[PDB]
Amino acid sequence: AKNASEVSELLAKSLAEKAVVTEGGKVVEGFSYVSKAVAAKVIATRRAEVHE
Amino acid sequence: EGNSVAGIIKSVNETSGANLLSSLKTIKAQAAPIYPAAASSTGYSTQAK
Repeated sequence: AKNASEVSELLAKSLAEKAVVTEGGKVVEGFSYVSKAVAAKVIATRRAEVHE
Repeated sequence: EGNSVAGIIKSVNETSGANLLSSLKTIKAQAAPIYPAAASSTGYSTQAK
C-alpha cells in the first residue's frame, strides 16, 4: 500500500519505454528512431575513445 | 631483446584510459636502460695478482 505509488510508475514507464510512433492516428510499426540521448552517448563514447 | 620503443608503444596501446596515468612510471622504468648494480668486491683478480 505505501509502495503503491512506485507500483504505478513502473506500469507507466514500461508503457513509456515501449512507445509506438503514430503518424495519422494509426501506428507505423516497423519504425526505428534513435533518440537524442542515445545519439548523445554515441558521441560521448566516441569523444572518449578518441581522447584516449 | 626487442627495442624499448616498441615496448613503450605496445604497453601504452594495451592500457585503458582509466589506468593510463597510474601506469606511466611502470612503462617509464620498464624501458629504462640497464645500469648494472655495484656488486660485491672480489678484489685483486688473477691478472691483478
